[PDB]
Amino acid sequence: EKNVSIVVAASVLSSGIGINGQLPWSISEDLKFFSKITNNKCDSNKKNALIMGRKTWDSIGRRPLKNRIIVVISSSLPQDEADPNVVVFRNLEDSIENLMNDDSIENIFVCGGESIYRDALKDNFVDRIYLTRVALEDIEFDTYFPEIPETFLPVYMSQTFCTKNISYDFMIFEKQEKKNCDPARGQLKSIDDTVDLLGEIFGIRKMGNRHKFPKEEIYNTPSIRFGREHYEFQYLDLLSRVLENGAYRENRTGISTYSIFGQMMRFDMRESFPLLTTKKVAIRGIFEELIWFIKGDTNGNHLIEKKVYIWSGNGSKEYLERIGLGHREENDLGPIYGFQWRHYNGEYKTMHDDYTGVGVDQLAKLIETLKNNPKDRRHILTAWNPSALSQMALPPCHVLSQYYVTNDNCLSCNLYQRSCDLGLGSPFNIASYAILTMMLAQVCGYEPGELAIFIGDAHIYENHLTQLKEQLSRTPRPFPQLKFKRKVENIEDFKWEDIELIGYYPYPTIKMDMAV
Amino acid sequence: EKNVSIVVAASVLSSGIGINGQLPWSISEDLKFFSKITNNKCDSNKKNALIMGRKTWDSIGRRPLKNRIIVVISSSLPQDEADPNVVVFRNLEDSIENLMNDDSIENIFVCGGESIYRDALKDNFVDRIYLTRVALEDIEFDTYFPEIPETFLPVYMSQTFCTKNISYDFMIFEKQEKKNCDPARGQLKSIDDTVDLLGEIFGIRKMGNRHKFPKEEIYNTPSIRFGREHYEFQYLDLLSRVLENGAYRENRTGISTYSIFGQMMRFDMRESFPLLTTKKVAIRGIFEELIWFIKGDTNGNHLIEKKVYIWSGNGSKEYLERIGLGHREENDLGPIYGFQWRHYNGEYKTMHDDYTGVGVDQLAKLIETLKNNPKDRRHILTAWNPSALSQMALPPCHVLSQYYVTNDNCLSCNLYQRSCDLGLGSPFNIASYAILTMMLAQVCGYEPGELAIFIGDAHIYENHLTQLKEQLSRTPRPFPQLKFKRKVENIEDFKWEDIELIGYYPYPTIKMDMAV
Ligand SMILES: NC(=O)C1=CN([C@@H]2O[C@H](COP(=O)(O)OP(=O)(O)OC[C@H]3O[C@@H](n4cnc5c(N)ncnc54)[C@H](OP(=O)(O)O)[C@@H]3O)[C@@H](O)[C@H]2O)C=CC1
Ligand SMILES: NC(=O)C1=CN([C@@H]2O[C@H](COP(=O)(O)OP(=O)(O)OC[C@H]3O[C@@H](n4cnc5c(N)ncnc54)[C@H](OP(=O)(O)O)[C@@H]3O)[C@@H](O)[C@H]2O)C=CC1
Ligand SMILES: C#CCN(Cc1ccc2[nH]c(N)nc(=O)c2c1)c1ccc(C(=O)N[C@@H](CCC(=O)O)C(=O)O)cc1
Ligand SMILES: C#CCN(Cc1ccc2[nH]c(N)nc(=O)c2c1)c1ccc(C(=O)N[C@@H](CCC(=O)O)C(=O)O)cc1
Ligand SMILES: CN(Cc1cnc2nc(N)nc(N)c2n1)c1ccc(C(=O)N[C@@H](CCC(=O)O)C(=O)O)cc1
Ligand SMILES: CN(Cc1cnc2nc(N)nc(N)c2n1)c1ccc(C(=O)N[C@@H](CCC(=O)O)C(=O)O)cc1
Ligand SMILES: O=c1ccn([C@H]2C[C@H](O)[C@@H](COP(=O)(O)O)O2)c(=O)[nH]1
Ligand SMILES: O=c1ccn([C@H]2C[C@H](O)[C@@H](COP(=O)(O)O)O2)c(=O)[nH]1
Repeated sequence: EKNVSIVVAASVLSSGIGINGQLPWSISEDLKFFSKITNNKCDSNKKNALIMGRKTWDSIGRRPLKNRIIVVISSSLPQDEADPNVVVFRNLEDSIENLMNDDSIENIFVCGGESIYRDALKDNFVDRIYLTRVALEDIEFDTYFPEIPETFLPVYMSQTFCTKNISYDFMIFEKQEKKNCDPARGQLKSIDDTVDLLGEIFGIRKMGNRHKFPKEEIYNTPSIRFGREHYEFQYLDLLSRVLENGAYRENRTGISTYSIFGQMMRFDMRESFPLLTTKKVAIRGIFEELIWFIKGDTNGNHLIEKKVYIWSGNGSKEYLERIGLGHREENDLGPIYGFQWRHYNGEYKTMHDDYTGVGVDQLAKLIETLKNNPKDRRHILTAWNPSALSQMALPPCHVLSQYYVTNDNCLSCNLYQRSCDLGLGSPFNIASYAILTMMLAQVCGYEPGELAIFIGDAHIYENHLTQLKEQLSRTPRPFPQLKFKRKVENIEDFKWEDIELIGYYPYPTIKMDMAV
Repeated sequence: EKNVSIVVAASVLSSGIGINGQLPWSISEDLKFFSKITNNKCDSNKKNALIMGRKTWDSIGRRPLKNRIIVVISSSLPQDEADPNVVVFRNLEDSIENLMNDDSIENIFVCGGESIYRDALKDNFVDRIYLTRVALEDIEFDTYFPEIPETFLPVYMSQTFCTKNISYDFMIFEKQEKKNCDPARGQLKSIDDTVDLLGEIFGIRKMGNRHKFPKEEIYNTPSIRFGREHYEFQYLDLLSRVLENGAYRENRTGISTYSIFGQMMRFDMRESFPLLTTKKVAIRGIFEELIWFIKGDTNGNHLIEKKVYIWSGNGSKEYLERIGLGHREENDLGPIYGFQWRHYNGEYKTMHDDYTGVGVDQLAKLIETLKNNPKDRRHILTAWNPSALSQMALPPCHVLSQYYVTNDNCLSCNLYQRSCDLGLGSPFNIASYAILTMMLAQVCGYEPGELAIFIGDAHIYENHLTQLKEQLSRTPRPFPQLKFKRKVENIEDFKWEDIELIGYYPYPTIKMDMAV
C-alpha cells in the first residue's frame, strides 16, 4: 500500500520545531537519524520520497538530498525539469500520488514545515510518526508540530542521548486501526496456551504466577510493549510490579505497604542523569543529604538549617524516645550513613564530638583504590555494622555499594538496598547514588558509567496508592543532564552552586507523606 | 488439514514411558496437564481426537474420555458404531482422515503407545510434541518414547515441578520449516530498524550496545526464544551474556578474565533445588563448607580432614606468605565468614582460640528475628567488615544477604556477591545459599521461598572458555529435589547424612582449574 510517515524533531514541552526559518537548535546525531531513517529501503531500484513545504525547501538551501527524491509543495514554484530528484506539486493530496503510481518510490516521508505536517495529519494521510523529542524550552519558537491525533499510539521510546548538554529522545507512534504488553507473550499460541494451562494446574506453585505481568490499567504508557528503552521505565515498571503482585503487610510504622522481594533497576549515566521526569524531584535536598553524608556528618540540624527536612521525622524527640534513645539531643541521629562512611567501627558518643582520626575511612580508601588499582574487585562501601545498629535512629537502608571502573574509563555503581520505599525514597536513592558516582568519577579522573540498584523489600506505602497511580498515568520525558561547574580537588568540597541541572522538564510534583 | 501433536510423559534419561502395561509413575498434575491440553479448543461445536494404540486403550480401562473422541488403532478390535466417542481404525494413516473431514474435529493428538508414536514420527504425521520429562531413572521400563527427529526443535521448557519428591517439567517441540533469538526484536520492522539505526549512529554511547544480545553460537538451546522458563537459564544466559559482552581484563590472579558489572539470577526453591544439571556438581563439599561457616569455624584443616579442598589454594603457607600473613599457622584463614557470621567484630588471634561470647552473633540474631518478627525488613547477614579485611586470607565474595518471610510462610533469600567466578564459584554459591535458606527455613518453621543473586563483577577466567562453551552445548534437565531426613534442634546440628538429594541426573563433570 506504501507507508507514509512523518519525521520531526520537536521541543519536549511546546513542540517547537522552528524559529525565523531555521531550527531552534543544532544536533547532528538527529540529522544522521533523519538521513538513516528516510534513506532506509528494501529495493535497490526504488527510492524514497521526502515531501516538504516550500519554506523548508528554502531552509535547506534548495539543494537535493542524496539517494532520495524531494517533493516540494508550493503554489508558486515552477514545475521544471532541471533536477529529477526534486519535483513540485500544488497541494499535498496530489503529491500523495506517489502511491497511485511511481512504482519506483518505495516509501514516503512527510519531512515537515508546520503547514505540511498539519495537513497530512488533518487529512489522515500518515501511518507512522518518528518524533525526536528535544529538551529545549524557554527559547523562541514560531513554528510548531501539531498535537498528535488520538488515533496514534506510542510504540517506542529510546533512552536519553546528549549533545552539547541538550537531552533528547526518539519515539515512534503508529496509527492503529481495527481490533497484553508482555513481550514473551502473544509470540506463539501454543507456548502461551501451555503456560496458561500449567498456571491453572499449579497455583502459587508456579513461580510465574508469583510474578504476574502488570494488568494494563497499572502499566504506564501500555501501548509501548517492545520498545520501552527509556530507563525511567525501570522505575515505573517496578511500581507496576508491586501494584500487581505486592503482598499486603504490616510494619513498624503502622502504615501498611504492598511488598515484593528482590527486584532490580538499571540506569545509564553516560548520556543522562536519572532524575525522574514523571514528577518533580527535590534535587537540592538530595544533594545536601549526600554532601552531609560525605562529610561523615550525623547532626540533623545542619540539614534543617539549610531548609532540608527529610530527616526531621526520624530525628524528633518523640521518635528517638520511642525507639529508646531519649538520651539524644534533638536531631542526633547516631552513627548512621555518614558516620559509617567516614568512621566505620568508630565509637559514637554524640553529634557534637570530633571524630577525626577515629574509625575506618571507607570513602577515603575507596577513592584511593579506585585511583591506584581500578580493576580491583573490592571497591566496596558499607553502612551495615551489627555493633552500631541499636544506636542508629534508623538502620541503614541503602546498605552496601560497589564500584567498577570500565576499560572505557567510566565509573559504574551497584547498590543493594534492603528496604525501599518506592514512592518517596527510591527517586531519592537513584539520584543520590548517581551524583555520588559522578563526584567519585570526577575526583578519580573517570567518566560516569552505569547505575544498577538491587532491592530487597520493594514496597509502596498504602497512603501513596492514588499518588502513584497518578504518576503512572504520566508518559515519561527525556532525562535531564547534570554537570559540575568546577573540578573540585576534594570530594568534600562540592557545593550546590557547583551543580548544573540542564533541561529538566518534569510533570507537577506529587505530594506524599513519609511514614515515621 | 489441521494440527497433529504428540503428548507424552517420558523419563529424563531413557525416555521410558511404560512398564507391564502401565505407567512407571503416578503424577496427577501430569494427568491434569494431559487433560487441559487435549481438551483445549476454540470452536465450541467441535471436539478433539486422541489416537492411541490398542494396548493403551486397554490400559485406561476402555472407558471414553469426556468431551473428546478416542481413536483406537487395532487390527482386531471390532469396528462397532456403539460408542460415538470411541472409534476404531486398522492403521494410523487411515485414521488421519480426521483431517479430511469431521469438521467436528478441531485438533488431533497422538496419545500414544510406543508403537503409535514411532509410526507417527516416521511417517511425518506430527507437527508438535508435548513432552513431560520425569526425573525417574533406575527403575524398569519396557516401553519407550522414540528419539525426537532432528526436524523438531525445542521452543519451551517450563520450570521444574515436584510431586511425591519426583522432579518433572514440561516442554514443547515444534517441527521446523524454512524461514533473531532476541525476544524484543522481530516484533515490528519499524522498531528493530530504528533501534538498529540508532545503534549505528551512537555506537558504545547507546547502553543497549553495551549489553548486546548473545549471538546464537554461544546461547544455550537457542531455539527456545520465548520459553526459557527453566531457571537454569538464569545461570546459562549470564554465561552467554559475558561471553558476548565480557571485557578482557587482568586481575590479582594472573589469569585474565572477561568481565561485566551488575547482573542478577533468580531461582525457585519451592518446587526444586537449584543444583546445575548441565554439569555434575559437588554438593557434599558445598554442604561441608556451609556447615563449617555456620559453626563459625575459621580452621581450614577441618575441611581438608573431611576431604574438602576448596580452601587449600588460599590457605597454603606460600600464599599466606605472599599476602603478608605468615605469622599464621598454615590453613589459619582468618576471620572471613563464619567468624563474621558468629563473631562479627570480635578480636581474632588464631583459629585454635575460644571465641564464645566475642563479636556479634549475626546468625543467632537472624534466626531469632525470622521467628519473632517475620515481617521485619532487617533480616541481614553481612561478612564485610572493613576493620578486618587485612587479616582475612581473602576478602568476602558473598558479601551480604537478606531474608524475607512471605505471607505464604516461605523464606526467600537475596545475596549480593561482589566478585563471581562463573565457571567455578557461581554453581557453588547458588547451591550453598539455597541450602542455607532451607536450613534457616526448617529451623524457623517455614518453607523454602525464592533465591535471587545480585552480582557485581561477573566474570569468566580465560582458561574456562572451552569448558564453558562445552557446558553451553548441553540442554538443561529438570532440577533435582533436596530434602532433610530429620528435623534438627539447632542449625549447627546438620550433617551430610541428613541430606537426601533426589533425582539428580546431571551431565558429566567438567574439569576447571581455580585461579589462586
Ligand atoms: N524540526 C523539524 O523537524 C523541522 C522544522 N522545520 C522548521 O519549520 C519551519 C518551516 O515550516 P512552516 O513555516 O510551516 O513552512 P512549511 O515548510 O510548511 O512551508 C510552507 C509553504 O509550503 C507551501 N504550502 C503549504 N500549504 C500549501 C497548500 N495547501 N497548497 C500549496 N502550497 C502549500 C506554501 O508555499 P508557497 O508559498 O510557495 O505556496 C507555503 O508557503 C522552518 O523554521 C523550519 O526550520 C522544518 C522541517 C522540519
Ligand atoms: N507415558 C506416556 O505418555 C504413555 C505411556 N504409555 C505406555 O505405553 C505402553 C503401551 O505402548 P505399546 O506397548 O507400544 O502399545 P500401544 O499402546 O502402542 O498399542 C499397540 C497396539 O496398537 C495396535 N497397532 C499398533 N500398530 C498397528 C498397526 N501398524 N496396524 C494396526 N494396529 C496397530 C495393535 O493392536 P492390535 O493388537 O489390536 O492389533 C497393537 O497391539 C503401556 O505400558 C502404556 O502404559 C502409553 C501411553 C502414554
Ligand atoms: C531516601 C532518602 C532520603 N530520605 C531519607 C529517609 C528517611 C526516612 C524515610 N522513611 C521512610 N519511611 N521512607 C523513606 O523514603 C525515608 C527516607 C527521605 C526522607 C524523606 C523524604 C520525603 O519526605 N520526601 C518528600 C519531601 C518533600 C521535599 O523534598 O521537599 C518528598 O516530597 O519527596 C524523602 C527522602
Ligand atoms: C564458591 C566457593 C568455594 N570456593 C572458594 C573459592 C576460593 C577462591 C576462588 N578463586 C577463584 N578464582 N575462583 C573461585 O571460585 C574461588 C572459589 C571454591 C574453591 C574452589 C572450587 C573448585 O575448584 N572446585 C572444583 C573441584 C572440587 C570438587 O570437585 O569438589 C570443581 O571442579 O568444581 C570451588 C569452590
Ligand atoms: C527538512 N529539514 C529540517 C529538519 C531538520 N531536522 C529534522 N530532524 C528530524 N528528526 N526530522 C526532521 N523532519 C527534521 N527536519 C532538513 C532535512 C534534511 C537536512 C539534512 O542536512 N539532511 C542530510 C543530513 C545528513 C547528515 O548530516 O548526516 C541528510 O543526509 O538527509 C536538514 C534539515
Ligand atoms: C493414554 N494414557 C496414558 C498416558 C498417561 N500420561 C500421559 N501424560 C502425558 N503427558 N501424555 C500422555 N499421552 C499420557 N498418556 C492416559 C490417558 C488418559 C488418562 C486419563 O485418566 N485422563 C483423564 C485424566 C483427568 C484427570 O486426571 O484430571 C483426562 O481427563 O484426560 C490416563 C492415561
Ligand atoms: O535511604 C533510604 C532511607 C529509608 N528508606 C525507607 C525504606 C523504608 O520504607 C523505611 C525504613 O524502614 P525499615 O525498613 O527500617 O522498617 O525508610 C528508603 O527507602 N531509602
Ligand atoms: O563464593 C565465591 C568465592 C570466590 N569467588 C571467586 C571470584 C573471583 O574469581 C575470586 C575472588 O577474587 P578477588 O575478588 O579477591 O579479586 O574468587 C567466587 O566466585 N565465589
